[PDB]
Amino acid sequence: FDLENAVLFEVAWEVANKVGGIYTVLQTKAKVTGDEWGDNYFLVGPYTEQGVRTQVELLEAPTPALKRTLDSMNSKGCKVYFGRWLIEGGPLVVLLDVGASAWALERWKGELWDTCNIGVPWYDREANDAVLFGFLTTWFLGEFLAQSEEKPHVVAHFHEWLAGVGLCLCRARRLPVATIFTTHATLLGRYLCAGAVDFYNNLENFNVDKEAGERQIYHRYCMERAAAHCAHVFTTVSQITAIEAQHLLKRKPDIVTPNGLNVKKFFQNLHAQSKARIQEFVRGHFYGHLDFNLDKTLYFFIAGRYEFSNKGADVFLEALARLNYLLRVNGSEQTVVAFFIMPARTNNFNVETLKGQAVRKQLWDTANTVKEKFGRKLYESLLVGSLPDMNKMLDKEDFTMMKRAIFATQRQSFPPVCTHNMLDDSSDPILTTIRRIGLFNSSADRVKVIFHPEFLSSTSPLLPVDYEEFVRGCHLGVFPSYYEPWGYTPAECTVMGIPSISTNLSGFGCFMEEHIADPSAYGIYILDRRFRSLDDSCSQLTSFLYSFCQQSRRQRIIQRNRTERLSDLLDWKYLGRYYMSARHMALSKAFPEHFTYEPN
Amino acid sequence: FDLENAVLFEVAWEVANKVGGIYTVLQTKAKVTGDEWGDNYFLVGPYTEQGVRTQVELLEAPTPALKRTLDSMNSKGCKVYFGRWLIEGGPLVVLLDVGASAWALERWKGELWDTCNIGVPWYDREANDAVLFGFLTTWFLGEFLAQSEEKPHVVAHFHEWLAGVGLCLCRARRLPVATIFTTHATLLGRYLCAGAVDFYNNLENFNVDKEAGERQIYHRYCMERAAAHCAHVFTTVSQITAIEAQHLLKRKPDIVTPNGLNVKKFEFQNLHAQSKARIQEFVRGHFYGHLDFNLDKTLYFFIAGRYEFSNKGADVFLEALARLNYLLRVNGSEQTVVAFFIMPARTNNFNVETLKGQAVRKQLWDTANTVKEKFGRKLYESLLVGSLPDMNKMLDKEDFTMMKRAIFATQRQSFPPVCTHNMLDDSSDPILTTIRRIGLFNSSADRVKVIFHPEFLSSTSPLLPVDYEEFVRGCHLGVFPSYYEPWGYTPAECTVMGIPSISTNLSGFGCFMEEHIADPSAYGIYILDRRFRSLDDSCSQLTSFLYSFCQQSRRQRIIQRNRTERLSDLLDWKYLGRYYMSARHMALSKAFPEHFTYEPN
Repeated sequence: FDLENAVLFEVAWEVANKVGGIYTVLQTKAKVTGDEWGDNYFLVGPYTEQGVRTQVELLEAPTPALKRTLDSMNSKGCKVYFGRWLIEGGPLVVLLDVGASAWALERWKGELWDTCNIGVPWYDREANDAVLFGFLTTWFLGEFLAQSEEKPHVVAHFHEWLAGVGLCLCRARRLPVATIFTTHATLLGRYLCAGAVDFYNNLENFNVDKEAGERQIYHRYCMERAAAHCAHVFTTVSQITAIEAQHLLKRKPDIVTPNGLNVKKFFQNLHAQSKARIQEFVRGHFYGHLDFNLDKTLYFFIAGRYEFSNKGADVFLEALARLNYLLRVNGSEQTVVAFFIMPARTNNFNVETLKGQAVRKQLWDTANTVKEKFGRKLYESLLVGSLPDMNKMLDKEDFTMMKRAIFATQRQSFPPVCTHNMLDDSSDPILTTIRRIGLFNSSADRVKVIFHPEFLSSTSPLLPVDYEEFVRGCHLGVFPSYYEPWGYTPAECTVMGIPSISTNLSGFGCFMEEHIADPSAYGIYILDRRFRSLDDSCSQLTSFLYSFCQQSRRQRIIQRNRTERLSDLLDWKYLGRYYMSARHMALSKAFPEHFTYEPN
Repeated sequence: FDLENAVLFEVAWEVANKVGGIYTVLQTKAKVTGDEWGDNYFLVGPYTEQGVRTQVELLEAPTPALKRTLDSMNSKGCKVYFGRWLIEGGPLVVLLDVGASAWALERWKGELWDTCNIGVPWYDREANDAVLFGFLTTWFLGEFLAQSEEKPHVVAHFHEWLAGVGLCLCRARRLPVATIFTTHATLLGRYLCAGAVDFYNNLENFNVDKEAGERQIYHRYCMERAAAHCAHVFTTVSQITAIEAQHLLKRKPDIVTPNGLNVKKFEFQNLHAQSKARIQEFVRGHFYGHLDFNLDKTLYFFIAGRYEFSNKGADVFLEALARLNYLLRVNGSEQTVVAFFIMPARTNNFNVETLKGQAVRKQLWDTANTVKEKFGRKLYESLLVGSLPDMNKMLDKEDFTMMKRAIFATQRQSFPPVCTHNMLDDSSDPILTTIRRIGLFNSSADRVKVIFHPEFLSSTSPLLPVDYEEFVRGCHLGVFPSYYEPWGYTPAECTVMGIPSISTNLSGFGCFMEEHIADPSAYGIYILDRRFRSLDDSCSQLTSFLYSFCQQSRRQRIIQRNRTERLSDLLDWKYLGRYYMSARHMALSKAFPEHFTYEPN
């Protein structure tokens, strides 16, 4: 438990190069781990030109023992650059370069085969990069111990299959370092889901070796599984990921370690301002098809990468069609606008969408011109001491201005379902379903779907809000997800006031079920897809969506306020306490004599 | 439960004129009663020139029968007006003038003596005005019934003592209109509380006639009691008022009809924070140089309403604050309590010290912004070149001097004043005397700081230009340890806003909450049992409540606030509309039951 001399190396591929969500995990965790482990915190990561230029300030190797190791490695010709990552908490980052390719071509790869009976194929560059990185990381910590008299036992925390090669070698060279091995995702899991018909139910009845071999990911799988077996403490991001590991990597996670977000701030009501901005987009997009009260309108959104099956857009869409039917048959004044935002390939803003925003501008401009003129005439009339003469306030010019405006706000075509024009409209799974389900945003429809393919940005003319502000504006965030190991997008939404309908297959969903008895009051509805069929799950989502819709204004307010209590559940302080347990268990397993403080 | 031909006539002195809280009730009752009685909803009230122009749009009679009535009334030397009140629900209002007192002396007054054996002194304006109003209302409704086809059901709702002369006459003239009389407060009760040592416990003991006579208020009392006896159905605002009515008027209320408010007051959690910031700015200004207190940990407690030391139990609050100060001192707390007594008094303009303190806060803020802006520009320029900010040299000599003047202006000097406005009588002010005695003098050591603002907070005022509603939203807690409050308009507003509010068994709102909520504390409305406890024990009870609130966790307090926002529905007219509808139905049943009879709810 105590770490008198222990030094933690959070070896990771995403130390100074943003490649995936793991980078956010490391960056956010850096602050809290920083406090606990002081200057013993040393993230090891691949050196990137971009990384050093914008993220890393190079530093003069302040531990003298470390300085010697850095120099020795540089003298041997391998390139290592010590520096301070400029992210919050100022973590010391030992960025080794993956440009030491000569050794890898024979020497590094050769050692691996004799040591672990494994190999990296010639074709795969990423694995080859990882073997280089792994050998260098093992060398660094081994050299660190050797060139530091009164050797401090270290706790290496390899965070992925890419860093996994190192863990195999550390144990194999029998170096006296405690080893954790978080799997932030299951390697085989991503390929098996979608690739196979029923991944999660057949999890138990999956031959890992067979699947990996078939997909030519066998080498990668072997490396990840070998790391699993090697690690003194094996941890996973979520309970769902744990189930994947148990039936694939064949090692039960010792601790269940959830990823977190630095909650921080995330005087002004973001919800109101953001809803206004969203409302203005809606007004513009509908271009005089505004037959529906926007006071009663609800906005639902699904974000994240454009994976139709994995991020479960299908469940949201099929469910929206069913919600449309329910709202129509019951004649509900409430209208749902479902703003799928999903980074996709688009040529430009669609003609209608751009024109729609322009007409909203024209109507607003006409309003301002007439309003100012009314302002002057009213002020003049009030000064005289007479109440305004209605029907005399507006001049003939003002009628021509407004008549042009009313002429502008006329359309016969139903308002567009996709704000950016698609490179391939037929191909888009979201758009194909929007057609099939029967959502063309007709006047009659109570559910209108607005698919915004571009990642939302402040610069864009339509919906000027940044992703943060758009999330804050929306009433509900529907994120049903088949494979999500940890729901980064759902987690962000929950940390923001927004109630979010996540799933039992999502890491965030599993986390919420475990930590909240009564989810629905607290906003985090958990659609179950692990014990259900696809259609029954859709019906379950429809029920959830309908329940949210059929809520009083007051009830919704309560729900949001409840969700703001659940920020603490997903704060790094508490989730780092989960990681601290992993480290303490690792320290105890590796050196029982040195440290034996592992109660529960 | 169908009123086929019934016509509702809510007669009150505050129908268009804002004399008192009754006016808010009617203005707010009008919308809901509007729906139940449709266009048969008529408000009978005094004509006020200023009132009529701002609030009322003059109209023509909807009914030919009504037109006849209006014309007849206009003919015989009376200047009745008819119009649509522009308040929610757009009710038709018959605003009769009490300036048309052509024959009131020795003819109307004369008649009243023969009918009700009651007389009104020449000196009293309010009673004299009420006889004019009462006689005119009785005439109007009697004439209406006679000139129109006879409606067996017309329901006249008298909503105060001075409208009660009409009820006395109506029943006496044997007119068939059903009469409901509602006492929003007991006249004798107000005088007896404070005026007597122990009004509440000796309720039964008091010979009402003797006490009323002694206070030269006997005529007013007789009118109130007469109206109560006269009404077929008698209503009272609260259960506590009912207990008073039972002993003082010697009549049990048939039904108890609680007053209600609108739900239109309001994530929407910005307001507690925005308002707290505005409040926090004032505190910084006022306490300049003694700002060792943590200003995030500080809690603001407030007592508002009219100025009544005994009635609003400001003494209990002050004594309890002194005990809280002792508790906070003895057990070290980062939290500091700032108590705002926003009770109106006659005072001069803002005290020199208070105004100067606010000015110094303004200067410091202005200096900070200017230096901040200059840092902003120099940092932005330095970053653009591609160089480190060089913080040491970023601030110029010119700003260093401006800041030096600023730090000099914020000199600690004397302890910050207790009262924002210098009082006309500081020496004798019931609050200030107590503050001095209790020992709260805003000393550096004290954990409890009392700021008494003797003017109703308003936008126009230079210092804290915050509207009462916004100030209320900003404060953490509202303490209203009322002794006599018949209905707590002030505590009610606070709860609808979501501010947790101390109320008492003696306050009508307090009694109402106890009856309707199984645990007061859990929902954030604390009840002090002042009826069944001694004064000192009650103070100790308040100290316990205040201390508990202080020792609440930040998260716990947030929960408490959110819980209060649920209690708004208890005070909403939607729910409270039931109670009056019951009263009206009961009126129809009590007399002439044959046409309409309804069994009790």
